[PDB]
Amino acid sequence: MDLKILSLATDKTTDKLQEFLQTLKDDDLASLLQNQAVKGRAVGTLLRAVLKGSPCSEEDGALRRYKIYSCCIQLVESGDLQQDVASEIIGLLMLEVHHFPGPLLVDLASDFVGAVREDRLVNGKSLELLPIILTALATKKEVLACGKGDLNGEEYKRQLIDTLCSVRWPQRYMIQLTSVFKDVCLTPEEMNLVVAKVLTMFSKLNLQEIPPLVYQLLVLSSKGSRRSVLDGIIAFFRELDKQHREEQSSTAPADELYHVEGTVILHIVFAIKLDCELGRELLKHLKAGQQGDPSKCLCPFSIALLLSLTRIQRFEEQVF
Amino acid sequence: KAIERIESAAEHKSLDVVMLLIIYSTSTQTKKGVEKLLRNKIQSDCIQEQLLDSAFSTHYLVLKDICPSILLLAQTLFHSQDQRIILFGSLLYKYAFKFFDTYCQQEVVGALVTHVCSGTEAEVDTALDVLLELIVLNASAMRLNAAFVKGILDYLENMSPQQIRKIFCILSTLAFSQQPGTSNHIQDDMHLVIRKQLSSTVFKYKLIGIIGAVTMAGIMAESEQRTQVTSLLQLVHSCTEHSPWASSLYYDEFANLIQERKLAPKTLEWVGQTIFNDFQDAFVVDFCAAPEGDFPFPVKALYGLEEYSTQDGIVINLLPLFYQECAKSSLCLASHFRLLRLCVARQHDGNLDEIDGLLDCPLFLPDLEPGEKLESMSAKDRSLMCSLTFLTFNWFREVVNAFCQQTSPEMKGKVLSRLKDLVELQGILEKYLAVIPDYVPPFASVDLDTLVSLQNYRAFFRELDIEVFSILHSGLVTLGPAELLFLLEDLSQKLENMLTFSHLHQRSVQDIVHCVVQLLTPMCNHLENIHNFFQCLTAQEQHTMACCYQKLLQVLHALFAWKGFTHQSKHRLLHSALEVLSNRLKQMEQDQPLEELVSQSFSYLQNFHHSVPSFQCGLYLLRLLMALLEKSQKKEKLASLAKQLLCRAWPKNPTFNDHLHDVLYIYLEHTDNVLKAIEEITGVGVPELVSAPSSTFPTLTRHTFVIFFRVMMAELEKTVKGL
Repeated sequence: MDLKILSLATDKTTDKLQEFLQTLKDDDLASLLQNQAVKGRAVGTLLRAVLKGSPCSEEDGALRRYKIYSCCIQLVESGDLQQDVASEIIGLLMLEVHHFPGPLLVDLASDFVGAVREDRLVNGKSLELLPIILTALATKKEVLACGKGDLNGEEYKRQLIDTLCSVRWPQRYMIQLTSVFKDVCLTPEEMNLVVAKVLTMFSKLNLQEIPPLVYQLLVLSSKGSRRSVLDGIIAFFRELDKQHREEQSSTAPADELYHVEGTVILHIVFAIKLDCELGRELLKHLKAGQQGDPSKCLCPFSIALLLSLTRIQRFEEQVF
Repeated sequence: KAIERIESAAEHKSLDVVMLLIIYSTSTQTKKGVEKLLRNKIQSDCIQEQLLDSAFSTHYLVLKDICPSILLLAQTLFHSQDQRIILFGSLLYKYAFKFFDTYCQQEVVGALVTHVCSGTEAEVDTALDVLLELIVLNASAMRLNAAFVKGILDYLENMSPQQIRKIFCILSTLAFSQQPGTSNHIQDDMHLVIRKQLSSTVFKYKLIGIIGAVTMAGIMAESEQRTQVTSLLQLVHSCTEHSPWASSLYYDEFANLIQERKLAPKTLEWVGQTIFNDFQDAFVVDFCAAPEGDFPFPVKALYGLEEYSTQDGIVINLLPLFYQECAKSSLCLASHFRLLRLCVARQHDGNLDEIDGLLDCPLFLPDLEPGEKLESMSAKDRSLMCSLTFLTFNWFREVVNAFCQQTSPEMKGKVLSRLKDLVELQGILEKYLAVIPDYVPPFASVDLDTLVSLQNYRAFFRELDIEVFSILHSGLVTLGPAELLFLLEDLSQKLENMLTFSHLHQRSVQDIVHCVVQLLTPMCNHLENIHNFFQCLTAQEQHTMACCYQKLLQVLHALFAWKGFTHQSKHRLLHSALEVLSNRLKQMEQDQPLEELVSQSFSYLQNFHHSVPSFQCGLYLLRLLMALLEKSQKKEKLASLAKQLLCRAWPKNPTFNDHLHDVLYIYLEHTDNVLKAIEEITGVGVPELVSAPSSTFPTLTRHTFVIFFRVMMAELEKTVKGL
């Protein structure tokens, strides 16, 4: 069958390509699960042919692409594919995901939301589509036919994101879940949600997995809200410090907690170095001023932070 | 104060640099004082790489406690224009990294990464140049801090095409140093962004993927190796194929990766097969002189060499292709030619025989030649004649790139005519420009720029490499003057950018200097001698050769004005260039001392003066001679040379005025007691009002007088504060 689809990529659009499509309908799972396993490069051009044989100017082509896409997502994260093959698959998906109509895009991104509930993905590689998916929705301000209608591309985009904040994020993939919001443009309300939810999950991770997570949160803030990003990180460790000071008066803990704070700090001082408004937001946040506050403001951690910031030339004098 | 005095002697030793770093780190009041002094020292042509070298290699242990200041020096030095200070600011960062503690090497990498992301134009180029050299110096330590370098990726959207190339060059070089065949921190994530970049509709973000991906593949090209690289390259061609902008880029980025890195003949022969077929398919047609389709122009197959058979197959498809695109790939013609051209060359040892018919080709084109009779017949037709002239001009610009290196003498003949056709084309190009104004965007881009008229068209040319300058080997005629200038003008624009562009900057400076000594001197020595004999013995002949005379004296000058000749090593390069200027007579000694070589050259160039057509050509000769002396009587010789320039008869604009001030500045500066030369101007300065408001020893008027007096005064004041 493969070669006969290679002739269709030669002669002409529509009649050649889409005629052989409607004749199958049986199964796209068994073919791609295998014809990938012989030579992965037989699949690469397989997508290119089938996808241009199913444009979005025809519903039978559109509604077929939706099934195609679904089948390309599962395998990437399911079977063990040479990364070379798995990548190529996703690359082409991201490539051709441009012209999907409003109705189908929502359906596509909603299957990620369903997968987010319970899935062992082993690959956030599925999630690489979400960024481009939502930004495509942002390109259409007109109502789409779904549900009751009365919703723009941006709103579905907003509502889609709100659903992502509500569901449980799997402990394994939350690094990749978060780094997906990093490729999307956000509203100030959407940002505080992505940030806050990510924070909400902090105390549910083993300590040593927090430091790389902070860096991922730090690269979001560049476009986002700094005060909260700083507020959570600081106050998370502030509460974490309190527990350690209480065991000391009532070695074992010291090697982890204080090493992590040394990693977390060193990350946000380097973030302030690449981005200044994050530093000025840190100072304006920690400003003592009223004297009830400097008791509640500075703590061992936030002070270790400032001292560490002394390394940067500009903020040196302001901090002291 | 003991250091600032010796600024009057440029040869002061290395210990001065070591001591300035100590004084800098002592107190804050010495900081700002040192800092300015250090800048005025670097702009004094003092404290060069050479000195900072011996300062660090010997003294690193002494300087180990001065580190954070040394790094604070790097900063405030990095923050100025005038790269000379930025370089020295970068040389601090590097010599730090070289011999020093880890914690020191952790901040150096960090400080440099920052200069990259938030820095300015120069700051980012220079920072990425050092970050490259660091891997060369110490790789294993470079990879330990790589987490900071990755952060650069997040700022990719703000960078240029050059730097995107520069940034991926670094990250991938680290990734493959850690382990071959595996995938670690850097490898994966830079694959991640490469995917997310290629899949954007906006070209600005495809530019990032196209360059970054071809660079990765380029570096990992040195069974599992080729399949990885191939899959990476095909993922690029599928993304880039829809837009003629993108695919031309990918073809140029592919054309880069093939000529630079040395890959496996087995990996080269893989991706090479598609290129030969894809090319003949798109752009190549047979000789039917009637092409298919309705073009309201007399479309012929234009300008082959005709030494190539009239009855025969091959002609390029340009017009029928460019017309169909306009109304409803032809922009990928030149990019595809370079790629194919390098593919065959690299699999054949440089034998182009299979493609050689491509240099003999005509193109299917309406007559572009005059717009002169057809003038004032316009709109669509005038934008079509402009870019068709343009597109072709680039074709024969790229073809001269291909066949300049070929051996056979008939093959050098075939290039030399493409050089005249490249000359006529460029005149025809500017004919359409001064005619069709301001409504004329081009259909192609150049150096990726950002998102045309006379000024800009220069930049939309393609790039001639220095191998093309090997055409300069031949002589002249009563290769004529027109083609000579064409090369001489490209050279000068290159040597301004190097010693004072992409493919140029992507080979080392030394190479370009080494080659430009061979390529020019025992050529121009022959070419110069033809210009002199001509100016000793017509409308265009004068105008063109008087220009070739300049471009020569501009180029020769740019070579010996090379500020890297101060270093030990370059003495050998200098010895060559100086002894290649050593033949009016033979060489009695092979090893002759540098000092004589200087004057043998000087004298050789001193007589050239009387032939000089314009006030300019006298200046650039002076400047040339003057740059020889700086290598080592001659001071007075220069005066008489400047005397004559203001004296003998010459055939409104600041040009003339500015060059005068340059001459009078050289005149009064190098001579004997200046009162003597000043009285001459004081006594014969009078004839202005008294005759016919010109003079004996002329060039004195209302506007030419004020120029004199400024140099007159300033020099008197210079000698007054001297004693």
